[PDB]
Amino acid sequence: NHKLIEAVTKSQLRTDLPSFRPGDTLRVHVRIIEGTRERIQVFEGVVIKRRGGGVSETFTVRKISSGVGVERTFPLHTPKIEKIEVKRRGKVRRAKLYYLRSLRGKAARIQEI
Amino acid sequence: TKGILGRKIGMTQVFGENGELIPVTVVEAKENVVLQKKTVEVDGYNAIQVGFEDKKAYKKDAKSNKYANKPAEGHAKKADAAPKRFIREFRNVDVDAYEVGQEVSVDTFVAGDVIDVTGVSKGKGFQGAIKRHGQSRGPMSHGSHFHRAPGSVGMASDASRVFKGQKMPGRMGGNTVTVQNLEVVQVDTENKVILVKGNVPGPKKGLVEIRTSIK
Amino acid sequence: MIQQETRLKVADNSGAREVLTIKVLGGSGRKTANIGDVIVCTVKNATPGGVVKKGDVVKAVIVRTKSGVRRNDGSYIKFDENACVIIRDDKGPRGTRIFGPVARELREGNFMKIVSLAPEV
Amino acid sequence: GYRKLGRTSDQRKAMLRDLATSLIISERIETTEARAKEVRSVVEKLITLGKKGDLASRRNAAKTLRNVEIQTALQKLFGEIAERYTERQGGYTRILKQGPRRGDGAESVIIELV
Amino acid sequence: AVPKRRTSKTRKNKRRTHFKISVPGMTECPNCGEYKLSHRVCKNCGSYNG
RNA sequence: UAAGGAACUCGGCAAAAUGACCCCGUAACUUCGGGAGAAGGGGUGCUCUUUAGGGUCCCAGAAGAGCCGCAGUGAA
RNA sequence: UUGGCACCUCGAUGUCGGCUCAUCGCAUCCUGGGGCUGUAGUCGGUCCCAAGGGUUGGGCUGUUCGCCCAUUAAAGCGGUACGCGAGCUGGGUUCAGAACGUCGUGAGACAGUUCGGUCCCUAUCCGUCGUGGGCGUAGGAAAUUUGAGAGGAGCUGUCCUUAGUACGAGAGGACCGGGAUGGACAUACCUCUGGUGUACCAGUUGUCGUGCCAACGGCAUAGCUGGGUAGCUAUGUGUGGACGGGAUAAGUGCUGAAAGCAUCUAAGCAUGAAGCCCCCCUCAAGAUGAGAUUUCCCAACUUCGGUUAUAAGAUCCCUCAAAGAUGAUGAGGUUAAUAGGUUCGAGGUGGAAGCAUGGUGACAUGUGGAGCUGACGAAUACUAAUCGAUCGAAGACUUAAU
Repeated sequence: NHKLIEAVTKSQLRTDLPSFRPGDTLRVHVRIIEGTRERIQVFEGVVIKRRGGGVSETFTVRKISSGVGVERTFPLHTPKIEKIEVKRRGKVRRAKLYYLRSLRGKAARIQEI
Repeated sequence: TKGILGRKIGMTQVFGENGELIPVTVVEAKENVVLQKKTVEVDGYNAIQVGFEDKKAYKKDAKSNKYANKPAEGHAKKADAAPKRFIREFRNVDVDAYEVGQEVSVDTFVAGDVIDVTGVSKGKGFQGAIKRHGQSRGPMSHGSHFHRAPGSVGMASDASRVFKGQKMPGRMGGNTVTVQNLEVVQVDTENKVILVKGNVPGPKKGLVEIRTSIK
Repeated sequence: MIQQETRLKVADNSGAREVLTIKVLGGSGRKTANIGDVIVCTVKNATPGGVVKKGDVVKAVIVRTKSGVRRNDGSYIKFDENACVIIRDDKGPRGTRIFGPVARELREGNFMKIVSLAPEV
Repeated sequence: GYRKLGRTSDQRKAMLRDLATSLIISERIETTEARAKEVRSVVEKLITLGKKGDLASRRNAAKTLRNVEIQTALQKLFGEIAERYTERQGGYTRILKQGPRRGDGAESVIIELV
Repeated sequence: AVPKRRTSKTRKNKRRTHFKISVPGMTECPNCGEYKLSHRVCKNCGSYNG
């Protein structure tokens, strides 16, 4: 906080987003402009990290597509995420779940609250 | 438009109106006044002195620069102003400001998006040729005793000397650098700030000079 | 790529199974390629029942990458492995199948036949 | 770090625990200027623990003092040293310059509990 | 490397121009009467009184 | 130490990688001894239950149920 | 280049090639400007101007050379003790050992080959890269500036359109323009993606200690491991080489005679390059030719004719960081927020001690996203920047003008 950087970026903060913490399964509805046509692509995955800040806060989601792990990083207050949903909440000791980048099957499944 | 003086506050980011991400530098500009108006008859060039931040009044025993001395205190009072730190001269304007103080406000940069920013510091100590000039290190496969050393400084005998402009170690950084074609993102009254698109030279709490692009 | 010795894993139904990068095409001094970039490669592994046999120079496009690509919005995509696709003397592949998720934006009017056969884009 | 003192991280932390214990035991010690500017920030944070007075504060303060007898150095804290500054906020020490010393020319100061 | 040539006592005396020390920067203590170093305590019988 | 990986260079020099114990398993060749610790894989913490050993309190085991973390010859 | 001489050096001038780091020539490889063509167009040939920038990564070899693979707008040729060992390596060769082919009766030699093998130095003076102090610039000071001169930068591709048009039977396929996005290079920065983060958080192995259980501390590379704040950073994020003016080279000309015609030239008038001088960025009045503008201070004692201290101002000394070898330069010194602490936040970690409950037990659950927290934002004088001392002007003489 500087209080002069805030009040300059305070208008661009989005209050729509729900509260979530590293370890839970999340569904992000991203707007796509492929060519011309607006679509809503749904990315569903586990929240592996969440690095902090004000208007500059982010988070990354990890999903496995066709046997290949895909990690997608987003800014928290980007105007291209229509909505976010918390499909499940998982139990997890760490704040950055970077072990799951090397666990593949049923050793990479996170328990539930 | 007219140049302004400001302080670097920090970097941040906003979101452009179609969804873009824009790196931003926040530059506060407040207390800017026109202290002198140099003209061709009195001095050869035409320019305007502006005065940035506000210093405190004169004190009989002052052991720091916080308080104005008698010469400075007398130079501001001719414009009907308050002592000012960072006095600077802007050329390539059109002299329709007043040699008696008038506020130079951020609201004059609503018109004029592309600017250039002159900053006056970078700041690093004595540095080697790999850091200072981007040279290349020696190998470690063979038993090389050469790693971060400068290298050959000339030819043998026929030259019998080193040429002016050889690259060697010395104090690095701290110069004056201008970044050209930067773009104003948004101005802000009630905080007197300008959001410049990119990054300006200098450390935080440094002085920056914004003016309209010469290209 | 990153020193022209990179072993990439072909994501194609074309015989070749891994390739070694011989050259990053484009520019005189260019030293690294990313998603959407054309490379020259040589086949080090090939299935025993394929059409592109091991040991021959070919061309390819990068489809996945571990380092991934930033986007204008500030979002990023990173995959788990490097992967390429063997292309013809124009764009468009040499096998009839693509495997795994192709990069989201290999579409420019150029590689629409690769982003058409990919399981996910 | 905050400032190194010619000691490695381990020898420095030990020297600071030693100096802070000696200061709270005797209440005025003669040392070098550069170490008096470092014990300044380590003893004042112990009297804050002594002014809180919890049981978690005794145990979070026990891991920066040494086990010397007088009472123990942890019982003198939480007792007299913490009872006299119960309304004072900050500034629990004061350093006084004495001058250079023979053999090193190192500015020797006295530091005490205000 | 080794000096190629002997050094005059002109060159030596010039180069020792800035090799000196300065006066200790001292005041007079207004209790001891004697001299002291400013911002230090009175080394004579006395105190600081700052 | 990102991404790659010997591209460096005379030359993978130097460093990193393997390394303990208990189990499976193990090639061409051979002077029939060997090669061979070939190669290639699996296990390893603590708690509680039952349970033939051995020495004369000490030493060695089977199996089952469970707890935890990123990690179990958790360091050398 | 292979040589020829034998002029300097034998009280000693280290030999390749590469690495690192350059500088210069033009007999120009690319890009720019043109004349001729056996130049239809897209490509070419060959000559003339031109040195501003640029001029790749690997396989084989000690390789310089060379051949090959994949590119590139292009992969120029030369000089500088075949640049460069007080910068580095040392593979080769010119040490000693030992083996092969050949020559010698022999000790041993090469028309050759093969395995191996101690490369020194605390830089005086000139030179170069940074930084200060003395004096000067006819009173003493604070800031802001002009710019004589100096340095930097200077590269190029590919697509779309004009247009499938001009040209050509067709095949093919433009100049002159107009847009868009790259490669290499430079510079600034740390919001983003990453790196580090030895006085941040936690988990966990052996052993010793705080008398014991619980809780903590030392040592084992920071014992190790999973993350990580500020600062420093690239692979990350921004920008740049744009637009234009003057005089020209090769070339192209207009009027024009000497020479009634002709002729770009003798007089006169044009046009014409990535090159030359400006324009773009940085330095710069020790520029002894020492510049300019605004502001501030300016009486007492003498006959010294000069002196004095003090004024404006700046240092000593002390608290520091945006700065930094040190100093210097910046933020401050009680009429105060400069640092440390203390209160409150941001970010970091991940849910503490104690107690209660559920289990035989390892453990789990609750209070409480809790509690700890180096560098980051705000405020508060509580502690420390006390008292005080030093330096620093009275403005020379001529001449014109008023």
